[PDB]
Amino acid sequence: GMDKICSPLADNDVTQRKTQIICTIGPSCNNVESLIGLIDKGMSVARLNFSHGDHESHFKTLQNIREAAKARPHSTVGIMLDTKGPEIRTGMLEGGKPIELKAGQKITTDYSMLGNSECISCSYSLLPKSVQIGSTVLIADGSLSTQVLEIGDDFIVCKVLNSVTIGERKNMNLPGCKVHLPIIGDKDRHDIVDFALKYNLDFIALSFVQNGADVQLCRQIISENTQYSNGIPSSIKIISKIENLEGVINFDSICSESDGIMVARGDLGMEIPPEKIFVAQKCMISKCNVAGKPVVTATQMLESMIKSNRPTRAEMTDVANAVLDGSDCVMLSGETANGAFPFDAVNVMSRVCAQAETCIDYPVLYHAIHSSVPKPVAVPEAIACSAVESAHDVNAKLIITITETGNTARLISKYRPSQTIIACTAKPEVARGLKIARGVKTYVLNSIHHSEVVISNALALAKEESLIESGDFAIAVHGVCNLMKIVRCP
Amino acid sequence: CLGMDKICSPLADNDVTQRKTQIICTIGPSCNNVESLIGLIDKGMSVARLNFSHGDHESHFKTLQNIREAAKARPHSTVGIMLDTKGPEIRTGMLEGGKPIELKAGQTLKITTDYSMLGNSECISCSYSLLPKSVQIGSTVLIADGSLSTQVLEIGDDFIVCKVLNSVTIGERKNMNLPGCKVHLPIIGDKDRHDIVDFALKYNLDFIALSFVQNGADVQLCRQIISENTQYSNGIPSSIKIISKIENLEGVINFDSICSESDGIMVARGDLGMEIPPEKIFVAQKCMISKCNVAGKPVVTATQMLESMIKSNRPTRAEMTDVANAVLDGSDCVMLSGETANGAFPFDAVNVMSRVCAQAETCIDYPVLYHAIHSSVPKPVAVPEAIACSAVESAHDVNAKLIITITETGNTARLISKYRPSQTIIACTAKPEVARGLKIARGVKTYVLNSIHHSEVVISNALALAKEESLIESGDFAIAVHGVKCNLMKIVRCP
Amino acid sequence: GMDKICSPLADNDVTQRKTQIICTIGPSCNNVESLIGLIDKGMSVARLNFSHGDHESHFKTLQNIREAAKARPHSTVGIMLDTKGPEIRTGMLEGGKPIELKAGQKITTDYSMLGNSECISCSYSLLPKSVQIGSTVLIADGSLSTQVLEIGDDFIVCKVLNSVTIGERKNMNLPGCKVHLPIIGDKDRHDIVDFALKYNLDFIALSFVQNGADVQLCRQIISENTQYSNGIPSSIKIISKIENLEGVINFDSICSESDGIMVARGDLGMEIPPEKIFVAQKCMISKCNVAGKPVVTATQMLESMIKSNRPTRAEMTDVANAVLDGSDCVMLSGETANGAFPFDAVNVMSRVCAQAETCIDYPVLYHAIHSSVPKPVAVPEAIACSAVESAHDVNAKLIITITETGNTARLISKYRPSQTIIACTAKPEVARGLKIARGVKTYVLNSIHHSEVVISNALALAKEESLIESGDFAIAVHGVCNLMKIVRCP
Amino acid sequence: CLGMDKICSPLADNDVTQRKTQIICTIGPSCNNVESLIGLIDKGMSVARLNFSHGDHESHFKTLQNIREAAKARPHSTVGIMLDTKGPEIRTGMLEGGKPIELKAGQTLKITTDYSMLGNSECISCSYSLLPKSVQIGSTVLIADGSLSTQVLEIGDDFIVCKVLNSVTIGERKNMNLPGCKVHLPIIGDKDRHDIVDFALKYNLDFIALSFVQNGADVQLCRQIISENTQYSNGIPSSIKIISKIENLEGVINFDSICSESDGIMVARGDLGMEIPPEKIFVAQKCMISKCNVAGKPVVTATQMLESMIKSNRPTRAEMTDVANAVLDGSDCVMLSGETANGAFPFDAVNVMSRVCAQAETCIDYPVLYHAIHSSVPKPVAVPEAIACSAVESAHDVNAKLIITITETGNTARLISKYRPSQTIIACTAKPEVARGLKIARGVKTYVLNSIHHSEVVISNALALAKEESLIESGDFAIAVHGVKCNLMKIVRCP
Repeated sequence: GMDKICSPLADNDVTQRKTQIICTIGPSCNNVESLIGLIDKGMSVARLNFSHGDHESHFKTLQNIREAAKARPHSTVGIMLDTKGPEIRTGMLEGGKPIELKAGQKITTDYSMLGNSECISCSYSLLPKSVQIGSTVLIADGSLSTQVLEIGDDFIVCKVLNSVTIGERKNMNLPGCKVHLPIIGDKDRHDIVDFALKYNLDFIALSFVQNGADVQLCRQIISENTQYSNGIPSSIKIISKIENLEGVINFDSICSESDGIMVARGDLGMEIPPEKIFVAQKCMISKCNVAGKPVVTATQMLESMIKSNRPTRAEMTDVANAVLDGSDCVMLSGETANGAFPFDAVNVMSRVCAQAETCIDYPVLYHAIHSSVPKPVAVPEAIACSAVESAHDVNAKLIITITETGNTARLISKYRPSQTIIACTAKPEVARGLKIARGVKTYVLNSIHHSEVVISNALALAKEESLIESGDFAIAVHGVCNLMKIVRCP
Repeated sequence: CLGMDKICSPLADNDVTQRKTQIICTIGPSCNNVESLIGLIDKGMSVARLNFSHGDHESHFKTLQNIREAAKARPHSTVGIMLDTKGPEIRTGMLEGGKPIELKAGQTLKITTDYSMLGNSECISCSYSLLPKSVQIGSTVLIADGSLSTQVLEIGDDFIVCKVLNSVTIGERKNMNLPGCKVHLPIIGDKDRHDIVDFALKYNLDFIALSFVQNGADVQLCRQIISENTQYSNGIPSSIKIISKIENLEGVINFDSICSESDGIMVARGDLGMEIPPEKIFVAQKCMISKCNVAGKPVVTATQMLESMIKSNRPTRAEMTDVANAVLDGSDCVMLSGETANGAFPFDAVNVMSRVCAQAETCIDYPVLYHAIHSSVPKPVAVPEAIACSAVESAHDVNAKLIITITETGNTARLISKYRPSQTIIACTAKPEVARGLKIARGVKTYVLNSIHHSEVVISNALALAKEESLIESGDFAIAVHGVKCNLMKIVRCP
Repeated sequence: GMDKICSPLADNDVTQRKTQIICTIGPSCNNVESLIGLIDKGMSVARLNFSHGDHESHFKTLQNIREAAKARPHSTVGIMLDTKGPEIRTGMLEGGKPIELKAGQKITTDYSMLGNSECISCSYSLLPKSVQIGSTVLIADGSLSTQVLEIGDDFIVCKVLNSVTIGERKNMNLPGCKVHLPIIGDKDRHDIVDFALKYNLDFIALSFVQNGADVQLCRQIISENTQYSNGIPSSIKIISKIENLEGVINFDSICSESDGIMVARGDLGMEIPPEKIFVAQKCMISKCNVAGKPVVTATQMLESMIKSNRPTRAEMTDVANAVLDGSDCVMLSGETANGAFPFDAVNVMSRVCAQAETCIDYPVLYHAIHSSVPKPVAVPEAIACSAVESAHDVNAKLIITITETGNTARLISKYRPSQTIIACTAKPEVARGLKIARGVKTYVLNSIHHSEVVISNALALAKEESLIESGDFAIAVHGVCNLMKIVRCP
Repeated sequence: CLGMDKICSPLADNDVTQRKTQIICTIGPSCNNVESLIGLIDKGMSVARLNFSHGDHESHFKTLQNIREAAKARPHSTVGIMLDTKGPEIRTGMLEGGKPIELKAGQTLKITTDYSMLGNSECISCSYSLLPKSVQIGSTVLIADGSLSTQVLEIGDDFIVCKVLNSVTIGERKNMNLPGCKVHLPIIGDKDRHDIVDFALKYNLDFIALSFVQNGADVQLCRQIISENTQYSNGIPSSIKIISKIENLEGVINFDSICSESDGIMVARGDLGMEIPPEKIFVAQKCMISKCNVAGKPVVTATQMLESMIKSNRPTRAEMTDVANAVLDGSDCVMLSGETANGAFPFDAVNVMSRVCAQAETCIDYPVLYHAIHSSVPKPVAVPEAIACSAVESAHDVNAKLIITITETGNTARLISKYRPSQTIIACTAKPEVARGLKIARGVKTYVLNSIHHSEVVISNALALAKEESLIESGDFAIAVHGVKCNLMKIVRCP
């Protein structure tokens, strides 16, 4: 549309934004007043990166978030645990002096040795088994590049292709290679059980998932560790991060096992070439739309806003295109955590997402998704469809769903309605869990047993929050989930 | 056409070699010498862009000699040359000592049109004397690349009073933007006329990137100058293409008029981003590109496409998707500015842009893209356009590898390009300046022959070259398009 | 489909036939045993043509039909009154001798005169006012053809274009001309009120409708004559017959006023040229599908079966194409009434209709109709849509609707579901009224107040009639009509 | 394209003159003389059909002379000539005295293969000696145009026992049908071979309607005869088209094989209606027509199309829709049998069929019909087919009035016809027999020239004639299709 450029974005659209915003917490927004600012700017989920920090540091941040939650009772804030995961780092050298590198020049599994310019160490014990002859290795996030020449029993020789400067204990990438480190170590075990399960968080961002069995392994740890919840298994969500090629190869199995997916473009950018990232992003998002599971696009989405009040023109389109691709969530990393403009970063991402949503042709998007699902479908999914179609046919303002699990709210979100999906539930854990579901606003109630009562309250609260007026239609969906009804707002 | 193999199976060299999206590179200190210009060609540069908002005719003339010397060292390449005008602009005045001033949020700042007065914290001057009549109450006025945001409180006779929104420190002679307002300054002043006539027309460049086009009348003014000045072309008017730069809302509002009048369009995202909210850029880009596709006019997406690569050998993830999406939006050309002109990694920037473009093209569903365009074009069409899109459908229906067009002007090649065939378009022409002109046309490669009078000889010569260049194999089909003595379409077999 | 030729038509499809069959009653099938045969062959509505016969003759036929109804309680038979309507006939001659005609040779409004070879009479008093100079006139159903030469005050001269033989008091047609006779005369007044309203029939086939005002005139007579129903206005259906060009010109207004439409091809064939009939048929049917009102295709649909056991190959396709065009009803005239093979005529029409219905692509047909309706729609029509879509998405066997008026049953029929539409109602007048609705089977019950009870009975009766098995899904629709539910068959 | 004006606004004479659907007329007593044959041409007859299930070579030769004499009296018309073979058939035997027999429902009737035995109520004879091995237990056996329905109880060695279903009276030598069964009789016997070689090939007819084709092998047998007999064509094999008649379920089952092998298809609805349930005819028609459209082979819809018009000057309403729907189904030709051969109103029958066909064509959405066919054809296609459908799309895109094809065989004209253009196809050829061959091709008109060597002369001559025939006006566009020396498509303007 042409007038969509000239006519400004209305306050109604930005307030009723559907794409969820995951803000990473850091020194720039660690206190309570800053987190309230992020909620006002439009935060959906708070992300805690356990790659750095300790339990005591993150626990104080957890208390700040929850204090910010009570200050804004009308909003709902999810809390995510992002694990460090498996990691590959180089060894020590002098250890003081950093070794100089040159083109045309080794690596050993013996981690306890003083590495020189001729030879270095590696923490990954199965380095030679993974890398074959010819395969490349990237020390210090792509600043140093080498190729595998020989494959020894306890070592692997390689020839450099650039004059690097660093370094001591820098990271490593094995592009196009399987990493046989355990998905969850003792550090991660301690993070998932004694923090995520202990303090009852909503999401686990599982780093470096390479297959379906890695998700099952995390799923097993949750069931086994029911000692912070009195034997009751947690409903915590498993968001698998696809950080390398192996995850991309086994994406279908990973997607089936996991609750959600994060397209971790940062590490993917180090593993696959830059030309492939947009393809990887669009394809994985599309499959998550078909599967009916929330997807997250993350990393370098507005990174220039770390140093400035306004983003670059490439970042402007990147957010918009992520939403147009069908991304349920968009994440900020250093923009919120380490940046000097966290409120602007969230503000700009909120407004661009909202604009992108007004440029979606929902009628066409519905049938694009509807045709992608094989028939016959289960009853709840048939009801979910009809709710979206009926909402359009009568021009309803809201789709109200009664749900104890939140699953019905996700089913309706799958078919991408233009209306806001109002989820009615009994426990706050489901409401926080639906902060990665696109276009869902949750009302927590004392009970959801009597339908007519719940529907009347939901409509009343929606009317107070200015999401519907008298006479307007609303699609109600609940059990006799096998029932759909069209109701008028009093 | 997006799937699993598109990620795991690496990008072929035949895909990057046969890239359709054209790459415009801004020339500057980082790539001003002959060695570098040859480097840019090998990495995929289609057009060299000379920015005349800086430098003088002497410095630019040396750069021109270097570009053309680089072209002689790569005779199998064709490089077009673009003149980018300075255009009209608004600057702040001078300051007491200067000696910058410190402004604060909530402050009431005055902006005077008296350009000779020494400015201070309370009051500064502006070079644009029609500032009060261009601005309304509540209008936003940006100063110094958006650093200082101010809002209009009262309008005077020769001054304006604004409310400073943010605390910043401004110096002397800093640029100014008026979001949502028309600027009443000549698009072509005396310096611009000198650059157009005594450089672009004189030394025979191929494109004029016309800055700050606000309406179709602006394009006609440039059109009038080209027709009135034939001093350097022995009487015959130049065929230089006019690429209009849409930089503000006025250009966006009058886009259809501008597009009709112009030979091409540049979505100048940089200045648009200052003149319009950041939420509107992606919309403004996608819409203007779509309209250009429907009009058959080449569009250029510009500015901050790989901005981080100015001081890094690897692009941002947002930049990695920005380039790809511009191609998928239907953009004919993509541009580099600081990345090539004054960055540390110009050859990487052109490489990354080239490989990302090529990968984006392999994800296009061409049959769907063809019918989308064909349906959007009003019927009935003229004869050449009907032949052009028949060449595209025929090419698909026989699985031809090349579409060959004999063309005196290049217009047929542009018509074929409009309907976005998967196969490479071979334009056969007699004039080198026509080949240079087609360097902003997506998916066109051009052979310059000594004559194009005999159709059979041109096609055989074209097929022989194309076969030698690995663009076709023996027994493959090619579509040939020309005139009886353009209205004819052949299907020919490669010998 | 190719195997659709080799594989025979199953008994399930013919039993669950959706297109309704209107049989005209006559000497060949006037008795009770014959009417039972017609019901067994698949009659939906019995048609009584009041162009001939008297009240005493038709009343005995009415008693025979209703006795045939009681003999087959599980089936439902509608009863239609087809009026004589306005008519144009020539005058007397000798009156004995019939006058010979020749090419190159008048007509007078003075009906009381002995017509010769030079001049004839006409019952239509406004003959000269209707026909202008040049317009053609057709005496004796197209056997004699003339053109209007002069237009006198009480007469109109015309020149013949064929050597005719007849005749005394033969019929007349004014192709492309408005006939200003009253839609309902004293004969028709007596038929509608003292037979249709008296004995409480289900349908009125209104002959020779030329505009919307003609239907209103009949609609006024029903409201005025409430003296055979104790002051309660009848719910009798008005089926307008488009028998000439004027009806075709004002079709939209006629269609809005009337309940249904009959494409009376017989008289249309005399008024418009043969090339136009298929266009007239397809266009009018299509508009009736969009309007959501039942349409009937009638006349010469299997006329060769009057003299033989099997039809001609042109008649074979005609029935099939009428169903594929979207006709709710198909009618037999002389095939049932005067033919020597009424049971075969009905049998062949039943099987061909059933085959045509199996060759319909319902998914595509739904969206063809769905897109034709403007949005936003009323709540009941939104529920009607979702019922049809949901039935397809879960592969339900039946669509059960609770309706007191029958209107909801017609709304679901509008969107052409592959499933049989089971209408649940309290009065038999609605069930008989739905015998012109495509694909509807009505269950009459004692009450329809408690939904759960009605749905259980409907499912139980459907299971007994072998229309659904245990575990199969069924779409239920009723009030809180604003509700849709998917239920399993016990 | 169906609406209000399509009913009220009458059928134009330009629509009936430029009718695309071809009309086949069976010749007989009602139209055997020269006067009548000229009448059929004026009313719209495209092909004259000679039915060789009756008459002898002498009587048919007189009819042929009359057809060709009628063609000389209408030189601006082109009339193709069709030979319809008798084919294999099954008859009952003789009866005691004969002296018909009276059969009753429930009776057990015996059918013997001993053809010399005198038949009675209990037992009759059959000319088809493989009757027992063709029929199975429960198979239906019809006798005397379906009058006697019987069902097989027991199968013997030289006999069959059937249960009579209905009470009827059968005479001597009445026809027999075996629904769902293959008949193992030669499709071409000695009489058929005599009619094909010593009449069809001898007197140079254009079409062989091959009766009772059950598989592709049957078509090849006829194909073998044409190649083996060149006595009357000086060594060169005849170009007579083979139109296979699908009359039973076996032909329906093996349709794809038959269609591939044949030059055209006739949906012989008459015998199909006896061999298959009446519910299946419309399906069998629509499906076979669709497959023929996709294959590019002309299909003919036949029998009882206007049956009532045998003894009436006006058709039935079912007949009025039957013709229209056959055209809308995509049928190239429609046929008349008794209506023309031995009816009272042959000239009315051809008139009504012509006007109804033309009206049906005006309701076709040609763009939709084009894309439906184009999508159903597997890609990649050969060069001539790609050019052909480019001619159709080009014609639409410039709003051309005619598509002109220079063709030595007529194959290009048939390829263009396949994609169903709204504009008339002008086939330009040197051989009158090619023009006659195209008389079963929908929407093709053909000019016979003395030479087609010079492309420019042929097109100019074509345009001049077409302009004179009111098929195009000055300045209108026409698509010209031919070969360089078929692979070329021109867009030309009418002078």
